[PDB]
Amino acid sequence: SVFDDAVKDWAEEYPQFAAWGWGPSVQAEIWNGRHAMFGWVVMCACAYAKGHGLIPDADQTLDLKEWGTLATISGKNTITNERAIILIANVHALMVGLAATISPNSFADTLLLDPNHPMYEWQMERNSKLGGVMPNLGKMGVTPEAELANGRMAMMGIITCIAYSGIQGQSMIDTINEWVGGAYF
Amino acid sequence: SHTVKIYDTCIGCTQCVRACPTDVLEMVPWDGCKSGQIASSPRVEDCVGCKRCETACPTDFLSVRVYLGAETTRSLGLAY
Amino acid sequence: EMSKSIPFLTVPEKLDGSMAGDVGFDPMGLSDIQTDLNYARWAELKHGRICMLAVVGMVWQEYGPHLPGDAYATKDPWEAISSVGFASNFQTLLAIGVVELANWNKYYGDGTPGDIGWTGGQLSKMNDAQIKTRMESEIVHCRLAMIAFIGATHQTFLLHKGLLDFSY
Amino acid sequence: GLAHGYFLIGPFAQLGPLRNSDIGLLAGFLSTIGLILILTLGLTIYGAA
Amino acid sequence: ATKFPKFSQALAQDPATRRIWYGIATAHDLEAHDGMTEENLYQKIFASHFGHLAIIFLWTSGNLFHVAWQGNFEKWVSNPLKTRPIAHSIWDPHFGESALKAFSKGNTYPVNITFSGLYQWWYTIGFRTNQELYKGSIGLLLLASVLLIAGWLHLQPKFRPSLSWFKNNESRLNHHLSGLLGFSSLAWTGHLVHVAIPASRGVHVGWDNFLTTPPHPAGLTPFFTGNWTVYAENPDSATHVFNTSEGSGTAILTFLGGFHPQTQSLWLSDMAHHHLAIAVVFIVAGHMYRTNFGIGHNMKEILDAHRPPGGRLGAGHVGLFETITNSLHMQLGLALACLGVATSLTAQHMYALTPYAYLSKDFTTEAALYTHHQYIAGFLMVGAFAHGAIFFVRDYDPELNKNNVLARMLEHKEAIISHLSWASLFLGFHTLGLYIHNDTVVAFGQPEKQILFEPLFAEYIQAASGKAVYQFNVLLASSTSPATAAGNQVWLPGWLEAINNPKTDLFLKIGPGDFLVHHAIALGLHVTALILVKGALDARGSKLMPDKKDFGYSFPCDGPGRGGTCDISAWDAFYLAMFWMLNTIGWVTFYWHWKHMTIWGGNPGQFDESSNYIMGWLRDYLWLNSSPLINGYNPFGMNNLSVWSWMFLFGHLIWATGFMFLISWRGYWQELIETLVWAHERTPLANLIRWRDKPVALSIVQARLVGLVHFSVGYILTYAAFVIASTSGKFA
Amino acid sequence: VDLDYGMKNSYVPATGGDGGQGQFGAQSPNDWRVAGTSPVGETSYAGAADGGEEPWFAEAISTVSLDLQKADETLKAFTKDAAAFKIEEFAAEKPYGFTSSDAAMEELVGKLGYSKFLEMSTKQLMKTWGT
Amino acid sequence: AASFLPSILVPLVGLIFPAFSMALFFLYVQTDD
Ligand code: CLA
Ligand code: CLA
Ligand code: CLA
Ligand code: CLA
Ligand code: CLA
Ligand code: CLA
Ligand SMILES: CC(=O)O[C@H]1CC(C)(C)C(=C=C/C(C)=C/C=C/C(C)=C/C=C/C=C(C)/C=C\C=C(/C)C(=O)C[C@@]23O[C@]2(C)C[C@@H](O)CC3(C)C)[C@](C)(O)C1
Ligand SMILES: CC(=O)O[C@H]1CC(C)(C)C(=C=C/C(C)=C/C=C\C(C)=C/C=C\C=C(C)\C=C\C=C(/C)C(=O)C[C@@]23O[C@]2(C)C[C@@H](O)CC3(C)C)[C@](C)(O)C1
Ligand SMILES: CC1=C(C#C/C(C)=C/C=C/C(C)=C/C=C/C=C(C)/C=C/C=C(C)/C=C/[C@@]23O[C@]2(C)C[C@@H](O)CC3(C)C)C(C)(C)C[C@H](O)C1
Ligand SMILES: CC1=C(/C=C/C(C)=C/C=C/C(C)=C/C=C/C=C(C)/C=C/C=C(C)/C=C/C2=C(C)CCCC2(C)C)C(C)(C)CCC1
Ligand SMILES: CC1=C(C/C=C(\C)CCC[C@H](C)CCC[C@H](C)CCCC(C)C)C(=O)c2ccccc2C1=O
Ligand code: SF4
Ligand code: SF4
Ligand code: SF4
Repeated sequence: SVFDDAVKDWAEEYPQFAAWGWGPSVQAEIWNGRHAMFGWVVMCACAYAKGHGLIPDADQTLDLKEWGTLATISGKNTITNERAIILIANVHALMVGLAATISPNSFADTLLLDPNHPMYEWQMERNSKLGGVMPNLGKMGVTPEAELANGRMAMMGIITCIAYSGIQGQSMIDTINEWVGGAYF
Repeated sequence: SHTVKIYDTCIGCTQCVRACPTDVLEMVPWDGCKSGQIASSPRVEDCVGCKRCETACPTDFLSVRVYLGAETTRSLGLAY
Repeated sequence: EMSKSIPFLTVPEKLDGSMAGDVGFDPMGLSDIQTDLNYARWAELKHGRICMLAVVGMVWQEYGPHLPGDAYATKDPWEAISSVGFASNFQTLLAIGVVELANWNKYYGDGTPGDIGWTGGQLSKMNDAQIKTRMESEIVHCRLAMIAFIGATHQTFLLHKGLLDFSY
Repeated sequence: GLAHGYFLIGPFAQLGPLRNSDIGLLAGFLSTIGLILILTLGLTIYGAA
Repeated sequence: ATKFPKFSQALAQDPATRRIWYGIATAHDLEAHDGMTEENLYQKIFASHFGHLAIIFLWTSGNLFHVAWQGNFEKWVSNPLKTRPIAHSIWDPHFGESALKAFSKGNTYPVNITFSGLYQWWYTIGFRTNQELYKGSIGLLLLASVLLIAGWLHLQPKFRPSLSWFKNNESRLNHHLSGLLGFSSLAWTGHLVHVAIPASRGVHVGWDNFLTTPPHPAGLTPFFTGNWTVYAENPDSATHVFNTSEGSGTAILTFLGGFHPQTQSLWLSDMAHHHLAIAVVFIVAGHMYRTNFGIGHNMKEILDAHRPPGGRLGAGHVGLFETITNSLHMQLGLALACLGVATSLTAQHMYALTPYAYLSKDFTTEAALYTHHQYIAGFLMVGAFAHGAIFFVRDYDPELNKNNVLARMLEHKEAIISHLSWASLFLGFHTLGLYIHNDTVVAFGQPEKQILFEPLFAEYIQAASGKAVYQFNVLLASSTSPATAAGNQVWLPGWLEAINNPKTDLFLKIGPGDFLVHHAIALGLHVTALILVKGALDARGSKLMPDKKDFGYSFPCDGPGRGGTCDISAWDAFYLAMFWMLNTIGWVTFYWHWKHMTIWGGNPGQFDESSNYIMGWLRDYLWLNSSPLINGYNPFGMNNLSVWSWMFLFGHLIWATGFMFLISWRGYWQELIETLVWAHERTPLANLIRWRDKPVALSIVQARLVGLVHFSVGYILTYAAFVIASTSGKFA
Repeated sequence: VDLDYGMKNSYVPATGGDGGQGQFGAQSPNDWRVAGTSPVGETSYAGAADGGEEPWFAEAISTVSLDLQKADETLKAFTKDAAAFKIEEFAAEKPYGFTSSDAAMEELVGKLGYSKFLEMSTKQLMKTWGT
Repeated sequence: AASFLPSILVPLVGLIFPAFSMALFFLYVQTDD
């Protein structure tokens, strides 16, 4: 409940991973939050396209001959163009992420805390002063603080969307449209 | 590494120390046998485990016993 | 030597009167193999506290003001689960889980069995003896509730009649 | 890396499962990227040890 | 240690690749780990057992889940004899369109047909809908989690059981016999009476109505009144159609004997009565040992007092109590042995007394189950003898067991080994000789000169239980026999029908051909036993190595001297016996399959005449029935048997690869590896990368193990494909 | 010479199944697990040999050798105790006009070298030192 | 949809999982605590 104790216990139980910043850490909170914030954009875009019929030739399945069995969902049934396109968009993004993970710059925030990276100290310091229950105002604008606050907000939204969708028995895309006011559809 | 032990049944034939490929055994003074000598294993850190020594012992049951154990570069005969 | 509750049996050693509710009752000797009775006391309290709420709730739901809305009206306590739905039930379960995992160390630790800090202002400004009296009251009520729960549930599924329906 | 990546796309593109497909070259590229990832994992692990 | 084998400094400080290989294979020998106390050992073992249990339950959960989510159970339930059961779906990105169609035959998606018999078992026990199967899977997942929690809990400081608790034999036996086996059986008869039997008669009893749907019309009144006969009245008619109320009865506990006419399986009512009786027996037996209540027997006293007055068995069983309680290896050996016998019995009795509905009509499944349990039985048997030997080398106290029944066994070891040898020789020479005689004469075109002995003794036993074909008028085959009179009004009516029905596997007809194969199986058991028994007795010492006990259960050798001492350790006996175990089990399985294959095909004569000589087995069994398998994929196409075809060849590869390790030894390989090291160190560019664990050749014992594993895996895989593809390809 | 240099290694004998450090130590003090080759103008194995223009074959450049002069010293140091025992016995047997152990050693080793001295019986020594 | 799960999990179980597991074992056996 004190939070700190639980984190400590995790580190003790899984020390090797904790060393790099894995697990319940500020680093993870920041990175996972950044991804969630970014995703919201992707999900909203998908909703807009679906509603405005932008995706080309959706509701059609890729050819099992042009493409391969890798495109099969069951037997000879294949993936629809829409899902394929959405995936390719995400793959564009993932590729950028992989490059950043494997080939970091000298002034970049590395995914994991590496003692041999020049930014190790700054990262360690930033994380050391970025923990709290309530968003720290007075540090508005482009600050590490603002980033974390917004990230937590985004992650919470994801959870809420899934839950609401289930309770109302609707797709997540529908809930998004609803919360926007039905603009997308 | 390996463990080599000598027992009281030794007769000081010196055959074992003359067969070791890595000079692990020596002949030391003793009074329990007519020959007045017994075998010792001062440098077992160089035993490769060949057991040539055992093959040379003339006693009913080997007076020199080699018990294979922990392995090191020397015991594994690795020139690389 | 001889149990107070059962006058014709020898009292197990661990039952020495230190803990509240120690009337020297352990006929089957389940206390010997245990290093201490702390974990067991935690469970006794937890089981009893849940049972207390259950008995009260069952009576209320059968004969009391229900929450506004359909699906929250079935008087039958057993049917209520399905009627209310998975969503409602899941949310309660998750909440209980959080509390349980948060106090995990307490349950498996060496502190006062049964104390998770929810003491209100009670059990304060009182001598140790008074504290023990309160604790004894709780354990007595816990045990009573547990016996009652068995009876209430069994009566419901055997006699198939309301709890407060007394007809012969 | 520049040297090894250029020659690896060939084998996949001309002899892979979807070689005769119109998207064969694209598939070949993806396959090469996959192999590069595997090799990169190896390099990372070697360094650590 | 500070390296991989934390439990062994010796291996940890090793500069070669052996450190990794050995650490993996010495991980579960907790007794030999650095700094192991007996208390810790027991505690860790107890926790490990919880984990194993969890794995078993997760496995069961998966089968239910996949059958429910991707199977055809409900359709099968509707038409059991015209639908092929589905195991799981297939999603292989390497498949070609043709394959997708072939494996999707009969369905709409690629699928694997199950030969495990789960459908029949579940159908018999009461399952009728997919939702029911789902609930079961979910429940087992939860139970698995609970077991994992227990493992952690009992390793915690305040919950670790004491060493004394682990050695309270009386309480455990009483509890296990009365509760684990006895009460569980009582619970099962409850299920059968409440859920299964009602379902067979068309009534649905589930968690929704079990408390309001009485299992029997009379109620529990007859039970407490003592009029138990009521529960056996009105048995299902012979015209009863399973899973429906037409011709149904009301009986819940009966002793009809025989098989349901339509399902060709044992009556459910009889099974319920069976488990009820077994329950009482076990519950009573669980009240024999003293457990803190005064009454009971003390095992030590019982063992000590049993010494034949004549002195023929020396001091008797004195001293065995301590030996068993203080040796986990002996305990394991005893357990594995008993379980091994049980597994064989399951295989033998399950094909004759079919327990599940419509299982007899599924030929492939029936074949798989038999071969499955028989092979498991062999492994379990060999392990028992192996741990028995480990016991002698590690836990045997010569002084405690002075003139004990166990010590005297090691005194006449030569007698036992020598006589077992003679038996093996006698059986071997004559069995092979007779087979070759029959082969030669037949080859020369004179089959009338074959030496064929009728299995009269076995035929007599069959007749004794009621078989009439052999014409031996004895016991139950005699109307005037006192035995017939006794059960003629009890269970014989039904039994005598099944035993004398040619379309059942109850006491199949035997002939001269069966005589020979049985004697071959005898050879296998005897020779396998010789190897294992010798290993155990000669594990603590021999004339060649009178000090073997000081080297251990497994050591490479003792040198090239004194004549050569290769394969002199006890572990090597296990190594050598494994091959014989596989051979004998192979013979047993081949016999069952061929006999049944001919019966199913409608030509029992082929086995009867061609089983007398060896060529028959090769040509009329292995060669003839391999045609479907080898044509799974051909230059003209493929079918659903392609996977089985490929596996058959795959097995041959692994088997042969094993030979490399078995025939080629270390010296050659070590020298070759040395050359490779030189190359890597001298080749530019690659020099940049270097190893941290010196590359060395596999050890002597390691190679033996690796080879045995390759040989074994290939052996099982190849036969598995044949037994399945051949049976399915021809009769399915 | 540090006669314990070899004994001072990272090896730790196990309880059961190990002969031990023996007489000269069981393992080298240095760890063999060093790196591989390096680019021109760089070094890898600590005190490694520069490969010059052929870094690929640097490991073939020897840097560890035996000085004949130094060889003499190691022979003397490692055999010091044996020499002591030998001379002591010679002294015990009433040496003719004996002086000092060390003095006797020098005289006896001046002749008969040192190796010969180590391989001679006290009787032979006394005969030799009769003068 | 659950039907898509076979095509989303099998790639992970048979490729990603085994790889990471093997990597971890290597790092574990090549480390000197
Ligand atoms: C063992 C405890 C227990 C459980 C499992 C349930 C379960 C249920 N109750 Mg119920 N109830 C209980 C005790 C319990 N009750 C008690 C003690 C009372 C009297 C105050 C009631 C009065 C009550 C009414 C009036 C109604 C229900 C109803 C229901 C059903 C829908 C849930 C709901 O609306 O609850 C409503 C819950 C409340 C009104 C208050 C619950 C009191 C809780 C237990 C106080 C304890 C809180 C705890 C100490 C702190 C949080 C714990 C942790 C998660 C943080 C559900 C089957 C509804 C129904 O009929 O469904 C068909 C309904 O209308 N209950
Ligand atoms: C706190 C526990 C408790 C309480 C208060 C009750 C109360 C009741 N039960 Mg019940 N029951 C319980 C536990 C309990 N039960 C348990 C554990 C089970 C088994 C699972 C049952 C099974 C059960 C059945 C099967 C039936 C009842 C019935 C009844 C009702 C009539 C009982 C009766 O005729 O007794 C009469 C008592 C006697 C004839 C004996 C005299 C009592 C002795 C001699 C001394 C009593 C004094 C003692 C201190 C009690 C005080 C405690 C109490 C006042 C709080 C009554 C409302 C019956 C009914 O119709 O209710 C609807 C009924 O059919 N119960
Ligand atoms: C060892 C023999 C062998 C060969 C040559 C092939 C060849 C092929 N297989 Mg096959 N396969 C084999 C064995 C083999 N297979 C076995 C044993 C199996 C069972 C597991 C399979 C299972 C299999 C499947 C399931 C599939 C294939 C596929 C393929 C094709 C894709 C090639 C590819 O992506 O490689 C990539 C190759 C590289 C990235 C490197 C190639 C090696 C380079 C060229 C060496 C260069 C050395 C150089 C000259 C040294 C000097 C340098 C100096 C001058 C500077 C290709 C025709 C696919 C296909 O479409 O089938 C047609 C496919 O889906 N194979
Ligand atoms: C309840 C059953 C049981 C239990 C608890 C044990 C427990 C034990 N046995 Mg035992 N054993 C058993 C059954 C059992 N055994 C059976 C049935 C046999 C007969 C085969 C044996 C034969 C046996 C021998 C011969 C030896 C043991 C030993 C041991 C001890 C160490 C085990 C070890 O180091 O493994 C560590 C872990 C492993 C070895 C991993 C196993 C990997 C296997 C071999 C390969 C897997 C198959 C393959 C990969 C499948 C891939 C195929 C695919 C391509 C399709 C341990 C006390 C050893 C000992 O010295 O004890 C004193 C020993 O020498 N046992
Ligand atoms: C085809 C393969 C084959 C055959 C035939 C044998 C045969 C034999 N093995 Mg064997 N074995 C084999 C493979 C084989 N092994 C393999 C692969 C392994 C590795 C695990 C082993 C491991 C093994 C062990 C560990 C042991 C044996 C033993 C035996 C003997 C058992 C006693 C017996 O059958 O006497 C009869 C033998 C035969 C029928 C075979 C020889 C037949 C020749 C041709 C003589 C035939 C005479 C004929 C009847 C006419 C005689 C009269 C004429 C002179 C006029 C027997 C000699 C046991 C042993 O030593 O015996 C006590 C034993 O302990 N084997
Ligand atoms: C369950 C495990 C699994 C799965 C899902 C696959 C899946 C596949 N294999 Mg395969 N394979 C496996 C196990 C598996 N394999 C094993 C165990 C072996 C050894 C016998 C092989 C040997 C094998 C060969 C020899 C070949 C394949 C090929 C293929 C591809 C043919 C379908 C296609 O469209 O190709 C067309 C290819 C594409 C459309 C490209 C897809 C995008 C790639 C796969 C992205 C990979 C990135 C990945 C995340 C990197 C891994 C990182 C690491 C940390 C794990 C397909 C992706 C063929 C191929 O083309 O390989 C790519 C081929 O030649 N496999
Ligand atoms: C659309 C709209 O706005 O209209 C609304 C109007 C209206 C009328 C309000 C509606 C409603 C009904 C609603 C919203 C109902 C919500 C109901 C809800 C939320 C009901 C229970 C939670 C249960 C708990 C917490 C139970 C037990 C908790 C227990 C029993 C514990 O023992 C906790 C425990 O800690 C103890 C105490 C001791 C610890 O040692 C051990 C543990 C940790 C186990 C409608 C109709 O639906 C919609
Ligand atoms: C090595 C070994 O296994 O030894 C074990 C064996 C075994 C059996 C387990 C042991 C036990 C326990 C005991 C005491 C076993 C003895 C006997 C047993 C088995 C059980 C007891 C009493 C049954 C009674 C009193 C009958 C009630 C029956 C009655 C009251 C009735 O007849 C009702 C009925 O009459 C009406 C009213 C009208 C009739 O029209 C219908 C009938 C006739 C049915 C042992 C001896 O301790 C040790
Ligand atoms: C029980 C317990 C406790 C607790 C607790 C609690 C409440 C734990 C709960 C933790 C919780 C609930 C953590 C949520 C995470 C959500 C995440 C990470 C979302 C990631 C989302 C990402 C990375 C977004 C990805 C995508 O953008 C990508 C990738 C592609 C786009 O196409 C689409 C989207 C946008 C989806 C105590 C009380 C605190 C202490 C006690 O001791 C132990
Ligand atoms: C090594 C060793 C070991 C092991 C052993 C073993 C493994 C054994 C086995 C054994 C066995 C495996 C046995 C078997 C047996 C069998 C039997 C004993 C049978 C019998 C039979 C009878 C008795 C009869 C029956 C019948 C009846 C009932 C009636 C009529 C008919 C008839 C036939 C059927 C141990 C660990 C202990 C330790 C020590 C050493
Ligand atoms: C081929 C052969 C070898 C050599 C076989 C070897 C060296 C096997 C090498 C390949 C196996 C598959 C190990 C390769 C492991 C990989 C390098 C990955 C290891 C990763 C670690 C973390 C485990 C022997 O050492 C040997 C010894 C005694 C009798 C017969 C033989 C024999 O026949
Ligand atoms: S085993 Fe070999 S190295 Fe060791 S003492 Fe004997 S002969 Fe010498
Ligand atoms: S060979 Fe045997 S008897 Fe001869 S000296 Fe050596 S140990 Fe003694
Ligand atoms: S294992 Fe090696 S040393 Fe031992 S007897 Fe065989 S060949 Fe000789």
